[PDB]
Amino acid sequence: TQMVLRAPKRTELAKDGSYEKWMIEMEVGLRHRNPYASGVLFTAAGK
Amino acid sequence: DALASVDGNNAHVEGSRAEDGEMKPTVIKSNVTQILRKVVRVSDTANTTA
Repeated sequence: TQMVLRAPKRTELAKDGSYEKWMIEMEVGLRHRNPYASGVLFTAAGK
Repeated sequence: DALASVDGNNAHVEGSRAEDGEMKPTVIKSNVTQILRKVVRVSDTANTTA
């Protein structure tokens, strides 16, 4: 799954000037169940 | 247009503000037109010939 903490919200802030500088914040993490439930294969060469 | 180059090094830290990056502008291309022409001429006698 995908854990989301802070989607971009809109509130009355002190936006002044004319630079129009904007920012987009987003805090995300990842969750996985039963570590041995998924498999990985690293392609590599022999010894 | 072409999106910016993904980097994967996005590890920004908490803070009301943060750093800024670069942005690529839109590119413009142009092509020219060519004129194709074919001239023809034939005498009236030859045009009437069967």
